[PDB]
Amino acid sequence: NTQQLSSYAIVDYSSTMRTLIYPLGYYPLYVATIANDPTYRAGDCVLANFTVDFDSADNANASTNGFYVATGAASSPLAKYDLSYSPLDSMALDNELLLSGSESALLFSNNYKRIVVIPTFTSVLTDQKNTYIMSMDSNQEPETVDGTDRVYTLCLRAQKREEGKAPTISNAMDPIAVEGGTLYSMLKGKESAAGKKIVSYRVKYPLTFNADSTKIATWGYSKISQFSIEEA
Ligand SMILES: [Cl-]
Repeated sequence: NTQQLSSYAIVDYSSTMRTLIYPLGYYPLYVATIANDPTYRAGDCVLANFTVDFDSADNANASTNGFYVATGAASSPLAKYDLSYSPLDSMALDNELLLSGSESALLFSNNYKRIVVIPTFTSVLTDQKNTYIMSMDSNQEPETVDGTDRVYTLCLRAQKREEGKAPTISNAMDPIAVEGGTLYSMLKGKESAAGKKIVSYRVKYPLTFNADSTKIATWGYSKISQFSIEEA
């Protein structure tokens, strides 16, 4: 009868100050346990697991309420980063790490926008901690990528902050949240002026170093991610 989903989501207030979760690809949800949990605050991103009972008395007026009542739980909030408009060169950062993936999506809520990005690593140690820099060149002209026109490129780089310990974890993922509000406003302005209804972007990341690890030699790229810039 009921089916569980897991989706990244933003915690936020509705227009009447109810705490809801706004999952990527789903409707807004009221989860009473999350709304009363001091681990969270509006603007946080989480991985939520939830179930909606479409036949409940609480969901009889969901259309007028503007949310579904759901049960579930969520992860700890994702680490938060700014989106930097200071592009970097190929020189390696201190304690820089190579990545093996960086899929992402722009999430929307009532009051916030966040890019959720999932940097992946060939290997990490248990309890390793990283910090990140998401940057881009605001003067860049978008380009055609694999048949998609006007694709913008963001860059994700990582630095090791804590070494961690054995055992080694392969193909480790470290979901993070990046501020998306000013990126959205800027790309909406550029792409609406170009007569477009969407924005297309990808995330590049370091794939290999040069021989002495002083520079990035090659880069990897995420799949293209898109979001609408049409509003009500
Ligand atoms: Cl967690």
